[PDB]
Amino acid sequence: QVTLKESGPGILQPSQTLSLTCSFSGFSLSTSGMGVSWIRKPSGKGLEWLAHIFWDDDKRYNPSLKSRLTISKDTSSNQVFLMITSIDTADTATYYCARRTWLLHAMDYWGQGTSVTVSS
Amino acid sequence: QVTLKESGPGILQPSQTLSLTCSFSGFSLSTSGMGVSWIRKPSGKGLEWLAHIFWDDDKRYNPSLKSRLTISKDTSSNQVFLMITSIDTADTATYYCARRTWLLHAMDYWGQGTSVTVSS
Amino acid sequence: VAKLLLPTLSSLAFLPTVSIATKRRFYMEAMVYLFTMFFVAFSHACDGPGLSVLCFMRRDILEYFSIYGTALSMWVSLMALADFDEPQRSTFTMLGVLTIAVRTFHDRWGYGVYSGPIGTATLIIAVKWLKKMKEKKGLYPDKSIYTQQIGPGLCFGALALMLRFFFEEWDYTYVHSFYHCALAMSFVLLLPKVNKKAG
Amino acid sequence: VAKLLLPTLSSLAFLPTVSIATKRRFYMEAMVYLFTMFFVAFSHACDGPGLSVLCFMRRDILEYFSIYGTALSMWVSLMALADFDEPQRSTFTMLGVLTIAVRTFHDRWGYGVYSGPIGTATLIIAVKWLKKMKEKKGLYPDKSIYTQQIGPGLCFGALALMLRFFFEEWDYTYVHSFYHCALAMSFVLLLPKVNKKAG
Amino acid sequence: DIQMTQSPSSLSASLGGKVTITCKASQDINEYIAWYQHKPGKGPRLLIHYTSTLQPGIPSRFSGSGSGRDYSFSISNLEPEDIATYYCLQYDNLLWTFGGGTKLEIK
Amino acid sequence: DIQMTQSPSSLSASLGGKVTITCKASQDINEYIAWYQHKPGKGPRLLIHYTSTLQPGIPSRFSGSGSGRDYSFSISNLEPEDIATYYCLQYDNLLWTFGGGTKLEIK
Ligand SMILES: CC(C)CCC[C@@H](C)[C@H]1CC[C@H]2[C@@H]3CC=C4C[C@@H](O)CC[C@]4(C)[C@H]3CC[C@]12C
Ligand SMILES: CC(C)CCC[C@@H](C)[C@H]1CC[C@H]2[C@@H]3CC=C4C[C@@H](O)CC[C@]4(C)[C@H]3CC[C@]12C
Ligand SMILES: [Zn+2]
Ligand SMILES: [Zn+2]
Repeated sequence: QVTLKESGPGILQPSQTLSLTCSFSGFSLSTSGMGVSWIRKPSGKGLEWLAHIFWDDDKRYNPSLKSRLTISKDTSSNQVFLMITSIDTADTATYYCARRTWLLHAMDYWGQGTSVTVSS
Repeated sequence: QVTLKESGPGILQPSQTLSLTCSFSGFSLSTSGMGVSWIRKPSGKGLEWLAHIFWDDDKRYNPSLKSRLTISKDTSSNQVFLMITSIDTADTATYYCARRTWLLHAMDYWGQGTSVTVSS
Repeated sequence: VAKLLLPTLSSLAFLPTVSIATKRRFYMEAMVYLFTMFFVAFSHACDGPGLSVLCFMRRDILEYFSIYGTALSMWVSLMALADFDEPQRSTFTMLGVLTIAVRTFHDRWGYGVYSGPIGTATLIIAVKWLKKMKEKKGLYPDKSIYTQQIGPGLCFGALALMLRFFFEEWDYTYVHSFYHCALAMSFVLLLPKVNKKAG
Repeated sequence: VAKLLLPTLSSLAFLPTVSIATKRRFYMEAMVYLFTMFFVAFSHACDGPGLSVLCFMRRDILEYFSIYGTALSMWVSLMALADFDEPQRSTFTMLGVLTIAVRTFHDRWGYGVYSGPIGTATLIIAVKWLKKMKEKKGLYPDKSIYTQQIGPGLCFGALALMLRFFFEEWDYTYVHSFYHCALAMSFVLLLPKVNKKAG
Repeated sequence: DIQMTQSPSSLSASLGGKVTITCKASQDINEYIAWYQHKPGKGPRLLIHYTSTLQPGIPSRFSGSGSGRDYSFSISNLEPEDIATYYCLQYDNLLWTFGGGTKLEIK
Repeated sequence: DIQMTQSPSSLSASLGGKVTITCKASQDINEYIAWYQHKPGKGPRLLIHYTSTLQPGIPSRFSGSGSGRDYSFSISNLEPEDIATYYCLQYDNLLWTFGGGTKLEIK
């Protein structure tokens, strides 16, 4: 069966880097037409898309955060990493890793999500 | 030369009828394709169209005021009359009578306008 | 006697196509299908010896606009499937109209009279959908549209072509009548579910 | 010698029409004008004894698509002026295409081959503009559009028709060459200032 | 971006009942809308994609409709396992945008 | 109705200078836009109609342009007699709607 599982720091103070990790099984991201995507639910708010990374080493970012997001890969490990630079307390959210395919362009599996709380 | 000239009460208390009159010369409203129209500038505000009356005895009103406006004619007198029912202090405006044609559908002559002030 | 009537009556297989195209606001396609249905039907009526008295115009006209209408019906079915935006939509319509007219008028029985439109329209669709698949990073027309419209529509299309241009060597009366039904069904299936430029 | 070259060279009077139609995003009209320019030019080249060796297709084809292209050029000029919204825009285009095709193929030298399109398109324009004048309660196309486009465009149109179908009895070489220039200018003037459905 | 507008922010309904959620896009999304069911402490499930296609294994009460800029999603013969938050996804562009969500409640 | 949006509510300019007023319609008005000059204690004058056509007798500095939903009006070699309020009229429908106006001032 397909799985994704997120990992993170849980707590950081503002004005540093949030280094989120996603580990997956039942697929490989180097499989043709395969994609992994990041979504967050901010504290008491609706879902917000962050980043895409693809089989052909292509990437996209949300224009609202394109300046501070960075997404990277490790197929050897079956892993993807999202770096969010210059943390604000607005980044208080649950962060999800979700798998997209070639035949349906929307994501079809999500991870359980990792809660990240950021304040002094 | 074309002229239009407006007449009115100047002052009324609210919750009665404003009976505006327009008299004109240099044209007849029973001439083919000829029209007369009413516009008001409310107190410290931009222009607002009220009513049309036409050569073929056709009429239009502004949907915001269509319930309380009524427009009527007298070619014998070269005159048009606008009745505005149930006066509010929002009707504090200068009221203009303007002549529209068949070849240009916009109004080409205005009267000087009559100031109507309405309060207790 | 089947020889006269069956190819003439099977020509009315395009009347469901005209009806369905009209219902989905594809009025320009419905004109081309109705024009085709008329000239295909009257070409068969005029050829059948027992009702050849019926035809009010000469064989040369009915034969030409049977073939022209058929080839243009194939073009506007595939250009409706390509689903172009303006100003290309009308340009691609006019391209088929003018090139099918000159080709058919040069030789209505020559090579390229049906394979020219089908081959050119396939190449146009393939280039558009492959560009859109690189944009989408995924299968562009939904797997529903492939399995419900394109797959079945091209199956009835390929069946119609091999009925007319291979199996018709064995028999005419029944095989040509089945070609009308297969091509009418192909036009119905290849046509989208509503004209997005009119509704 | 003028007899051969002047009607062949005056056929390039439609090249400004193709250029101007392309510049205003009227691509479907620009196709019909270019197609017409080609078949009109090669019909005159193929007729002229001293360069009749040039033509690569038979007289019957060049003669047909000279006449068909001319009548369709008149139709798409007036349908561009009518300025229809979809789904009628493509329906009215297809109506001219199919009815001019059947009529010209029946008799390319018969009555109604040019007056059919011009008369039908005039009736369609007149009905649309009179409906719009009742809606506007005023002259619908602005007095600028009448004095700059419609008046001049129909003056060059009427001049072209009476050059070809009255004055051509007196002379061919110069009168027919003036007909090309008058009809090209008529198409330029009757065409709106930009395609509002593409820009 | 494209803004997705789920009309009920929250909706209360009886068990065995019927529920409809409506969504308006600020620009046409060419039927590339998908519907997700989300529960506290779990990852969202894909119910429906390309407006109407149910994901395999998804109970057939879930339906979706619309084409152009206006879409809708519905639950019929509502079970207590349907008490969840429902999100629409615009995925016409790779600039993905979700709706505000619809929190379903019992009555 | 159709909403007409004159961009400068007021504008200050030097005598002999050049001024441009811009207007956006909420829906296309098919070039049926007219521009009026209005002065305290006088009836408005029609300057320009159908986007660009100057009314006869109107000094030729006044120009107007646009087609679709965006129009503009300009004064060149500005005279002290141009110090007035300028209104655009939408007259595509007999439901007439004016812009908010543009009050021109000296500098
Ligand atoms: C969009 C346009 C191109 C639609 C297609 C038009 C079709 C009917 C025409 C245009 C030019 C035609 C070609 C012209 C001449 C020949 C020679 C013949 O021995 C084989 C077919 C072939 C090669 C034709 C195939 C059909 C063709 C491609
Ligand atoms: C939109 C369509 C109708 C465009 C016009 C098509 C033209 C080319 C055709 C369609 C039917 C044609 C008519 C058919 C037959 C004749 C008989 C002939 O003795 C006089 C002309 C006349 C009466 C034709 C005039 C031209 C005509 C109106
Ligand atoms: Zn047949
Ligand atoms: Zn010629």
